[PDB]
Amino acid sequence: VGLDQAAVAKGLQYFGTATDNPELTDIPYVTQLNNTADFGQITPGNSMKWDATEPSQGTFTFTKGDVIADLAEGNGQYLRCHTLVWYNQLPSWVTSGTWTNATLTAALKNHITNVVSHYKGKCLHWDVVNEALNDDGTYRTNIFYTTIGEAYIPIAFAAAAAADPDAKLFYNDYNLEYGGAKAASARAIVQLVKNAGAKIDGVGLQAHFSVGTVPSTSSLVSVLQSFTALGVEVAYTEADVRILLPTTATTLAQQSSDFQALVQSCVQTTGCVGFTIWDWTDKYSWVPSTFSGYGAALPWDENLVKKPAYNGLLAGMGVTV
Ligand SMILES: *[C@@H]1O[C@H](CO)[C@@H](O)[C@H](O)[C@H]1NC(C)=O
Ligand SMILES: *[C@@H]1O[C@H](CO)[C@@H](O)[C@H](O)[C@H]1NC(C)=O
Ligand SMILES: [K+]
Ligand SMILES: [K+]
Repeated sequence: VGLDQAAVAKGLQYFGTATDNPELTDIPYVTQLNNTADFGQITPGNSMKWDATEPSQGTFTFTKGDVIADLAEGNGQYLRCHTLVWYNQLPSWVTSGTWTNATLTAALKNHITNVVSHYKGKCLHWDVVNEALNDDGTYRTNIFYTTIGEAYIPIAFAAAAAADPDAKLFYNDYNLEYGGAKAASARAIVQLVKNAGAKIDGVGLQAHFSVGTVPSTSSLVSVLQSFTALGVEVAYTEADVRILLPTTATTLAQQSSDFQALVQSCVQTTGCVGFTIWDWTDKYSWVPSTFSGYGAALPWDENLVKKPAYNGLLAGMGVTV
């Protein structure tokens, strides 16, 4: 039994993975990325972001995004399209522009209409707005927030809904799994979009963790239910469990338990629709280039060989290992 087979047997829509264009020349890697027993869903890690899709104002480039979309379509995998609005990976014409509310609003809507229209009908989900919150649940400053104010959030959701009524529109963020101030502010963003009369269908919980900081399965279920209570779906969108190198048998076992708890929380929760890992092999993980001294965060090692966490994920989906 593979991870996606295990997931669908427990009522999830998918088990899936992010990938990135540079990795697709690695044939042993793509062979496993194309293994639909394990991966029912793909996220483009970078090539649908604003710097990749609109590198100058009004000029759209989809070649690299379409490689990932076409690979998912070729495999019959779902696509999570990622991400329209975010402080990071913006081109300089957005960050350095001389904007007014009106002109940046128009440029925002035009970006979203062009990208969402291009992929219309291809995207199970869109991450429409990514990481709009500071750690304390205030709004993260970015040029949209300083120019348009918090209205940029419902504006973005309304523009995506108009261009592709069939895509489920997500708000995506990290550290919501702890509850507290940041999760409360994520629920406030859901209510802001509903108050504005705009569509929002989901909250994405990225599930970037350091090993040993994942709470109990029941704690996670409670937090997921705090979002499904609002009438949105949830999903774990970018899961990884980073270890301060070097690894030991103890931290590999804790990593397995941590992944196991995360996927079982999704299995238990009505309205948690799926689970995505942020790539699948340590060879291509973002973690070392982001979290200094950390690594080995994923269920396959840098030689594409299963780690204990692969069986932890299966155990969290009720499979006898
Ligand atoms: C992976 O699947 C895609 C989509 O069907 C296909 O284009 C590609 O050739 C496959 N690659 C390998 C190594 O199987
Ligand atoms: C920008 O315009 C929208 C639409 O009127 C409005 O909701 C929002 O509050 C404005 N923001 C600022 C900072 O003026
Ligand atoms: K579920
Ligand atoms: K990568």
